[PDB]
Amino acid sequence: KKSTTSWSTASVR
Amino acid sequence: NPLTHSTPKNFGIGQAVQPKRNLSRYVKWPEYVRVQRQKKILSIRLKVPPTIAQFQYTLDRNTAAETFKLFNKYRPETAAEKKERLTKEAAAVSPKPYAVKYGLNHVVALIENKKAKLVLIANDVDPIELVVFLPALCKKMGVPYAIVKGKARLGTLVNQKTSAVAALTEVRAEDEAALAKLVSTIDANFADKYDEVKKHWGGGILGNKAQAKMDKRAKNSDSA
Amino acid sequence: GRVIRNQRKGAGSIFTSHTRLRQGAAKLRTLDYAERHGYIRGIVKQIVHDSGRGAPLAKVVFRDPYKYRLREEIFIANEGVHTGQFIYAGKKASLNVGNVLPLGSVPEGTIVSNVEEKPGDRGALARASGNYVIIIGHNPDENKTRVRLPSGAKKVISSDARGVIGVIAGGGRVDKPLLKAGRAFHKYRLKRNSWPKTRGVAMNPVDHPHGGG
Amino acid sequence: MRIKKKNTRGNARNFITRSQAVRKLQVSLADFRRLCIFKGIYPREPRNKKKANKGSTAPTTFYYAKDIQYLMHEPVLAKFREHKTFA
Amino acid sequence: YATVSKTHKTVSRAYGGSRCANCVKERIIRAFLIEEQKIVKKVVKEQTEAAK
RNA sequence: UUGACAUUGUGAAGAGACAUAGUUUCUUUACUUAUUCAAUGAAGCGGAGCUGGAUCCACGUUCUAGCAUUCAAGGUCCCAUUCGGGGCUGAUCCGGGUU
RNA sequence: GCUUGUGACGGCCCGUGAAAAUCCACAGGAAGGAAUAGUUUUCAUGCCAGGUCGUACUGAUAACCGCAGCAGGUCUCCAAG
RNA sequence: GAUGGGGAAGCUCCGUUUCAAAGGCCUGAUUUUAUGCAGGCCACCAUCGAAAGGGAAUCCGGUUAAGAUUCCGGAACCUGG
Ligand SMILES: [Mg+2]
Ligand SMILES: [Mg+2]
Ligand SMILES: [Mg+2]
Ligand SMILES: [Mg+2]
Ligand SMILES: [Mg+2]
Ligand SMILES: [Mg+2]
Ligand SMILES: [Mg+2]
Ligand SMILES: [Mg+2]
Ligand SMILES: [Mg+2]
Ligand SMILES: [Mg+2]
Repeated sequence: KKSTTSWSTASVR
Repeated sequence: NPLTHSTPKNFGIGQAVQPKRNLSRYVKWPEYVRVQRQKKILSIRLKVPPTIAQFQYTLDRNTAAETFKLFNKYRPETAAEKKERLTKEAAAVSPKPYAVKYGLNHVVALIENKKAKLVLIANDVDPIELVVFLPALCKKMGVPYAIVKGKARLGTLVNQKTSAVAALTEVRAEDEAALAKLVSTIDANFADKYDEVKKHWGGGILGNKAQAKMDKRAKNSDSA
Repeated sequence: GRVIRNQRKGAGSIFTSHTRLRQGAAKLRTLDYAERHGYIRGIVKQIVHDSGRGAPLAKVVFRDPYKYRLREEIFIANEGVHTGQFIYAGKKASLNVGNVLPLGSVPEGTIVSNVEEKPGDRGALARASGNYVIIIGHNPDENKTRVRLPSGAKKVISSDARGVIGVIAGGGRVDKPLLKAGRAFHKYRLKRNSWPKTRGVAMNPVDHPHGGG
Repeated sequence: MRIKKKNTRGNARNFITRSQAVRKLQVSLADFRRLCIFKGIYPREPRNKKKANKGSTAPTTFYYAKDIQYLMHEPVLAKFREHKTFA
Repeated sequence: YATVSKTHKTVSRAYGGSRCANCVKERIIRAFLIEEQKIVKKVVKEQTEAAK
C-alpha cells in the first residue's frame, strides 16, 4: 500500500 | 473605409518608443560561443606558418565527390555482417577482403612501407600535430595524397564518428582504371595547382573596421 | 611604534562615510544614442537637500527610449534651476542653464559644471557648491577641449565629454562663521568620523612622532 | 497562521490551462491532444472564470489538474518518447 | 482599504482618487491647448518648407 | 625610484654585413592580434547609399509641471471571406568587432 | 487646574531629521457579457476553517550581577488631597 | 554571508550582483511531407539580521489555592476559500 520509491503510481483513477 | 485612419509613428529621437529590431549583432553570447568565435577570428588574423596554412587548400567539390564515390564502394565490413561471415566459416570448417585502410598509425606504417596507393587526410584535425607531418611524409615516400574537408566524412567512410586519415592500398580489377584516373585527376587539380601557394604564409587578413580605416587613410593620403 | 590614526583610517571600520540619509549618487545620464546624436527632454520634479552635501540636488524625469516607463535621474542643481523646468540633454541641446551638452558644442568662455573627466563617467569636475569650469579653448584636429578648473589648473579633455550649463547652486556657504563646536559636530555627524582633531604635539611620543617634549 | 495569498486555492488550483498542462507534461501540443483523446481527458468550465484565470476574461481551455496529474502516469507517453529516440 | 467598498476610495471623475479636481482641470486644459498648438506648428512648418 | 631579461606580435622608410640576386642587426614611423583600463539594458558601431535636401545635415522632438505601452495604424499583394489569416513596406543595404 | 492625545501654526539648522514587506487607487482596454433572458461575489445575507512555540512568579536593602538573604549596580509605564 | 569566479602550500580569503547558458509566462490544425515542438514575451539575483522600528483582526462580566485580553457566558472582528 505504501510507497517504496519517491515516484509512484499505485493505480487509482 | 471611413472607420480606419492612418496614424504614422515617429520613431525619431525623443519620440514614440522604439520598435523591436534585430539585435543579433549585440547579443551577449555564452562564453563558449564567444571563445570559439574569437578563436576562429584569431586564427584568421594571425600570420599562419606554411606547414599549417597548407591545410586550407583541399580538394574541390567535383573531385572530392568522385573520390568519395570510389571509396564508398570499399567501405569496410560492419559488425552485423562480420557475424554472418564468421558463421559461414564455422559451417565450412571466404574470399580475400577489399577495404579502406584507416587508423593513423596503421596508415603511416603503410606509407612508410610504400603500400598505400592513395591517402586522404582530413583538414580539421585537433591537435593538428597528428597530421601536420603527413603531406611531407607522403611526398618523400612518393605516395599520392589529398587533403579533404571532414573528419566526419572520413568517419562515414570507415563506419566511425571521425577519422583523421583514410587510405586505399588494394583495389579490385573493375576499379583499378578508376583509381588511376582519380590519382591523375588529383595530381592535376591538387598537387600541381597548389604546389607554389602552399609555400606561403597565410592569414594576413585585417578586420572589417580596421580595413575600412586603412582604406580611408589611404584615400586621404593619395587624394585631398 | 604604535599605529597613528593616519594609518588606522585605511582599515575602514569607524572611518566609513555616514550614508543613511543620502538621496543617491549624483550622476548624469548614461551616454546613450539619444544624447550622442540628438537630445532628450526631462522635467525637474523637485529640488531637495542632500545630507552631507552643501549643494542641493534635482530630481529629473526622462522617458525611457526603448520601453514605456519613466527614468529618474539625480543631478546636482545649478543656480536658477526651478521645479517644473524642462531640461535638455544631448548633442543638439540649446545653450541654456541646466542643459547637458558636449564640451565641443559650446563656445569659448562658456561656464559649465559637473564636467565629465572622460566621456561616460557621468560627471567628475566642479561639483561642490559655487564651483564651475571655464571653457578656455578648442582643438578640433585632436578633438580636444582646454578648460580651466576651480583650483586654477588647466586641463585638456575630450570634446565628447559632457557638462551642465551654469554654476553649482549653494554658493557662499563657507563665508559664514560656524561659531560653535556644536555646529561643527552636526556638520561632521552627517559626513564622517574625522572630528574633533587632537594635535600630534599634544600626544605622547608613542602615539605620534610629533609628540613629546 | 500568516495571511494566505490569493489566486492559490479554490478555482485557481482546481483548473489548469492547456499551455500549463503541456508545459507540465513536457510534451508537444499534438502529443498532448492525442493523449487526452486516448485517456478521455475533456475540457471543463469553471463557474468563476476570472477566479480561475486571475481576472482575465480571455477565452481559455481548462482541464482538471488532478486529471492532468493522473495523465502523467501513462506508459503511452514513455512509448512516445521511445519513438522520438528511435526516429 | 481592502475591506471597504470602491465608493469610499474614489470620486466620480477622471483620475478620481489619485488626482484632485483642479489638477485634473489644468491637465485637461494643457492637453487641449498643446494639441491645438501642435496642429498650428505642423501647418506653419509644412507651409514654410514649400515657401523656402 | 632606476636598469636588464621574459611575456612580445605585423608593416613601411632610412642605414649595416654573404662580394650589386634579399638572410638577419640599428634607428624612425605606423598597425592590431597579445596585454591593460572603463561602461552597458552588451540598442543603434563602421562603411556604403545613382537614399534626399543644402563638404554638411537629418528639414521626424524647444512658449506650457498634459499624453505617448497590447506583433502599429495605413498602403499594397495573396487567401476562399468567416469571428479573419499570411507577405513586402511602414522602419534602405552590407560587415567575420557590444561600445 | 494636572496628565495625556490631537489640530492649525510659528522658530531653528553649512543638522532639513530610515528602509522594506504590504494595501489601495488611477491611466489603459487584451477581452467577456442581455431579450425572453443575461451580467455584477469592491451591496447585504448565508456556509467552512484558522497549525507550531512562549504564557506561573520575582524584577530586587532576600528570587538578576557583585564567591552571600552584600547599605553597591541594573531599562521602562500609571500616579490622589 | 553562500553561489558564479578569482587568490592561497593549506587551514581558508575576497566579493554580494558581478565576470554566469543563474527562469518564468503566452499562443498554436504554424498550409500541414503525414508517429520527432513551432512562433513569441519579460527580465536581476541566495540566505540571515529588531519579543522597544514596520505590521490583518477582541471586548466586557464572571471564575482559581495558584491561570487569564488565552478558561466560562455573552457580544464582535480579520484572513482565505
Ligand atoms: Mg601628555
Ligand atoms: Mg502572568
Ligand atoms: Mg508579575
Ligand atoms: Mg546571584
Ligand atoms: Mg560569578
Ligand atoms: Mg565571505
Ligand atoms: Mg528575518
Ligand atoms: Mg514591534
Ligand atoms: Mg497572576
Ligand atoms: Mg470565549
